Amino acid sequence: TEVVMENVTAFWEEGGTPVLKDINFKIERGQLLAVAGSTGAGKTSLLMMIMGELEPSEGKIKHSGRISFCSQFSWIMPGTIKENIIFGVSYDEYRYRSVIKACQLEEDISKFAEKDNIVLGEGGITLSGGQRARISLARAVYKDADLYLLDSPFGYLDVLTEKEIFESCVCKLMANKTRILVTSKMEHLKKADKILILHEGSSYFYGTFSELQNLQ
Ligand SMILES: Nc1ncnc2c1ncn2[C@@H]1O[C@H](COP(=O)(O)OP(=O)(O)OP(=O)(O)O)[C@@H](O)[C@H]1O
Ligand SMILES: [Mg+2]
Repeated sequence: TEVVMENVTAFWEEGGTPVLKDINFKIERGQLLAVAGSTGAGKTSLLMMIMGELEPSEGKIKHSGRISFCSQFSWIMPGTIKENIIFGVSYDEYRYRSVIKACQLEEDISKFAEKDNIVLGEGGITLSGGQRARISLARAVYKDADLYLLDSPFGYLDVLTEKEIFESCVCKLMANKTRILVTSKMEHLKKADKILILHEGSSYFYGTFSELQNLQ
């Protein structure tokens, strides 16, 4: 699917300050939009609008079909690591294994005696912050959808691991998928088809990394 926002303004609380102000962008089918900005700038709120949780007061929004959402807060439910990634979707060995590999979870899983059947969220193993984040990412990426909304999914990862998973998962495995990635890392912005930088709800910059470079 493509995604369009045109002159979008929105409020979480009627009669308050707007959380998003005159936002404009367009993603073609299969492109990657990177959304940057400081804390509170409105990045997650932008994703909430696409998911229908926040309604616009002005402007137009276009997008169509199933959404897969990866929250910036990683989470696990009681069940195996395989169950947490599949999370109710039909199982396919090749699809599952390719997601695991792209999220670098094969190394972790290979070290468990129960492999993919290690049980999480029941007081047995307590996973690291980075393991929980990669599992949450793998869960969102395994789901088949027309639009993937990945809200700062690389929590607790070191910068090289983050870079490698951005490349293996977001850029290679998901190459033909329409993606919105909330991220502030320079290499991610460099590889994105478009970049949207938010500041206090407003569009600080919108365009390509090359266009931002030319302003220097
Ligand atoms: N469900 C919500 N209901 C009411 N207000 C919200 C809600 N979600 C976010 N807000 C408020 O919207 C404003 C923008 O917050 P938002 O979560 O979109 O920023 P963010 O860019 O995602 O920040 P961060 O980088 O820390 O995740 C904040 O003032 C926040 O308190
Ligand atoms: Mg957020």
